[PDB]
Amino acid sequence: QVTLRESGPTLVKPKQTLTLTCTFSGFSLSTPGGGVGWIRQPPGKALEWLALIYWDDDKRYSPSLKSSLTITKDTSKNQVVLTMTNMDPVDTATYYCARLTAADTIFDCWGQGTLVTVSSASTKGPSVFPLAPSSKSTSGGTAALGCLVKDYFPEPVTVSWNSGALTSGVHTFPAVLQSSGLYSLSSVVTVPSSSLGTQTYICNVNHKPSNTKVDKRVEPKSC
Amino acid sequence: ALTQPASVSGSPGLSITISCTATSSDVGAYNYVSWYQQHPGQAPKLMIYDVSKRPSGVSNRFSGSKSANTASLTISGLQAEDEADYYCSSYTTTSVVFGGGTKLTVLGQPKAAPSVTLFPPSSEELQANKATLVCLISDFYPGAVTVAWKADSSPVKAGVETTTPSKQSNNKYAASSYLSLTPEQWKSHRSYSCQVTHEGSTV
Amino acid sequence: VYAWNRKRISNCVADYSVLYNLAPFFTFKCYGVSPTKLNDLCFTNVYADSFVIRGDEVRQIAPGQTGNIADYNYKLPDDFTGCVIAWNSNKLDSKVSGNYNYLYRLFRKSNLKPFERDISTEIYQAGNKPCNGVAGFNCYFPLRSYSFRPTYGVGHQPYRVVVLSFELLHAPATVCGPKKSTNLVKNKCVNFNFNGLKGTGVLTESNKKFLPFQQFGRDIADTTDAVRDPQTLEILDITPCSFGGVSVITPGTNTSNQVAVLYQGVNCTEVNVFQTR
Amino acid sequence: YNYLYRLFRKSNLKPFERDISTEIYQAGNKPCNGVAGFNCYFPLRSYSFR
Repeated sequence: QVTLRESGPTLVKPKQTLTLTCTFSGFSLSTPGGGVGWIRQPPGKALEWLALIYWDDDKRYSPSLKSSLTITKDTSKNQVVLTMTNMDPVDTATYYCARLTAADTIFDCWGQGTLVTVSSASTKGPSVFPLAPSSKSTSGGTAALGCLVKDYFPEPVTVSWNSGALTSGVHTFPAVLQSSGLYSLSSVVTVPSSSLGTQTYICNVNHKPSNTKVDKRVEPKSC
Repeated sequence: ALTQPASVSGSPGLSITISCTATSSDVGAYNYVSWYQQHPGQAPKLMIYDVSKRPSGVSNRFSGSKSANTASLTISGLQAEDEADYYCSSYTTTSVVFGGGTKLTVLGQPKAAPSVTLFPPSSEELQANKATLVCLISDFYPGAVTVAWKADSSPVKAGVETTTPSKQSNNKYAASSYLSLTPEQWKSHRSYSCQVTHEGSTV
Repeated sequence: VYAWNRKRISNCVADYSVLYNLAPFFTFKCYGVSPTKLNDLCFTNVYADSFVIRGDEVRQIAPGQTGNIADYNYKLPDDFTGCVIAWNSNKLDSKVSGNYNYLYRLFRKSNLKPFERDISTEIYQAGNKPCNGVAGFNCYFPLRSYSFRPTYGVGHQPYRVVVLSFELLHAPATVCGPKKSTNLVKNKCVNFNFNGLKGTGVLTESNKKFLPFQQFGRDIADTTDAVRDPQTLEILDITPCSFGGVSVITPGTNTSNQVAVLYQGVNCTEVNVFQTR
Repeated sequence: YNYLYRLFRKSNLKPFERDISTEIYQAGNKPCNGVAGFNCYFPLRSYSFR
């Protein structure tokens, strides 16, 4: 079916030109009445339309923002690219590109979302240190182990214990913003104490803005 | 623009309605209006467009109409997996408005208790002076908790407050505990017990 | 609007019933012979035109009307024996900030003559001044720009109008409507209408070999005896229904009233029983 | 509204057959009762007298 995926650098320098793309697959943009747009969703706010392109090279933009929003089509490779200038620390939001099939079906299929948090800070090196499931977590029911990835400004980062398998179990709760202006995740898995000492568990941090993937494990300690 | 109710409550089994008013409706005839659904942590998916019709893949529970100038979303048969934000969108004379938000809170669920899990820190960050003990708790329905991190002393939090709804599959509000343990004061702290207070059952 | 296309079709089967299962066509005002009895009617030269107009302007496509598009853009004569088809196209011909892909002529000196397409675009003229047409206020551009926005109700939305110019002139026709093809009833005297050839008889299976081009068949007495099935290429045989003369054998009224019946020309099957020569 | 005209009819018209039928026109493949359908209209065309 329709697969709308986004890409581009999530973290960039302020007051620059974004290059957020939207690779569409599963349909032809040359259909009469079709088109791909862009919708902004600030954290804790509502949706708002930014731009929209059509099948006849028509580029419709929002009446408020017309000096920065510049959309273009690359149907030759099926990759819609959006460029916006004058980046201010108010545009930090998860962008979505949805297909406009027709006038009645307003953005039926949407994308997945890419958060662009650019106000002042650059990338930060994540520190991966899994929490050892000692006798406290073992005797206290489920010995939930969780990697302590912290000290990172970019919010979007995925983790999965033993990627490929064990889809469930991991909590994956949103990070907490402390006074240091950084984030931290402590996603633990719900695997009980049945068989965890002789196996290997890596939460597979995927801090893509920092381009770092540290996979490491821990051993049961003694308090 | 388009205004929407902030908070809407509904008993499981009954039916509730939303209001997408005019609010200086430059839309004109208000022909096409689409309603979306966005769960916390996912992408907004279309539920009903052209309220006189419905798209494929949507059950008969979702329906809409527009008497004169206000579109209404009639959702019958409420369930636990329905607490999400809805947005009405139309075509204005120069843009595509998306309106405001509408949070649905379906009450009628037993008050769950939060389980305390104090994961001991591994002997890898203590040598680097990064004592970051965690008392991650979750699985509670109300959503108002207050951790009392204390090593037999004055209870303090110092960064535990995070306001994370975390409406996962079980529809239970989660939490996120993070301690500011001083790397030099880790030897003085015996065990740094963790106590969490919940709504109603404060003990 | 001013560049309405014309794709004339000829020598093909035209089944107008397919248009009924399409999008709702609430404009089927057949200004002609009959909208219902249309499939059983062959045409000679059918000219299919097309253009996109607004909603409140569809009533000007009828033969004889005033307005702006029926006098300078597309005018139909008061002899059009055909049908007009239009439907709401606001689902795919209406975009944000206006769809400027449809231009309609607004300023034209004289009234448009029957079946004329003004593809040229020259600036309108004026009084005692030779306006070339750069930015002159006194003069104006002949074509305008439609604003097809979804913010408009019924009347200002785009409507794709398509008409069919049925000439119906006395000439060898090329576009004939389709006809149903009922199942063949073999070995049972019925009526047949295989490619116009009418008659009655018992359709059976023949053994003669026709030529690839020979369709019908005849005998030494100028009578259709064999025709091939148009659907499946097979040689059939046409023998007429079982008829014959009847002769009553009466021994006299003064003697009795019982009578015998003789069916001359039958085998005691196509009707005590006794078969004679 | 005084002088009028009747539209097409399903059955044919024999000599001296007073056609006073004003019901729906052969619904058939689609229910045409009340709401008119394709090739089914009220057999009554009001003539104009300018």
